Amino acid sequence: PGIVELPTLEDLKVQEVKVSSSVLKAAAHHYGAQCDKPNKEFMLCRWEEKDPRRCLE
Amino acid sequence: IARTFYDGPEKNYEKTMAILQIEAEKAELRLKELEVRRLMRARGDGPWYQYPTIDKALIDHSPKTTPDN
Ligand SMILES: CCCCCCCCCCCCCCCCC[C@@H](O)O[C@H](CO[C@H](O)CCCCCCCCCCCCCCC)COP(=O)(O)OCC[N+](C)(C)C
Repeated sequence: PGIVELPTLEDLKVQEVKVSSSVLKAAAHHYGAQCDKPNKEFMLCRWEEKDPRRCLE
Repeated sequence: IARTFYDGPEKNYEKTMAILQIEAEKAELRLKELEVRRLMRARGDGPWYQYPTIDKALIDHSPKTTPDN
């Protein structure tokens, strides 16, 4: 039935947000106010493509 | 007796012709209907023997709290 295409491990590397859930929650409102545009772009890509491999960037 | 109680042979002759035509057409139609029934039940591509499938109008085409449905 064909093979499954998967990204390489090197393609999956990115600088990580390594703050705990309390830190994220304390800044959640301002974070959603400031970083809205890239997050909305990512969510639109995610819900339109229906494939996690097409919204890595 | 012939003049009072009976008709000429042509009436019975041509009535027989009409009856034979009707009966032969009915026999051909019966055979054709049997063949059509067989083909329609075998293939399912005609008006007959149409069995219900799920209505596609029942599907919800909305975002589903998860991008991948
Ligand atoms: C005269 C002496 C020498 C010759 C004797 C010959 C004997 C013949 C008499 C006996 C009667 C024969 C039997 C009758 C069968 C005929 C029935 C039917 O097939 O005929 C119909 C004809 O109907 C007649 O009305 C038949 C009447 C006969 C009924 C007999 C009744 C006798 C009862 C006795 C009663 C006496 C007194 C009683 C006291 C209480 C046809 O209808 P129709 O749709 O047009 O056909 C089209 C053909 N055309 C175009 C030529 C006209």
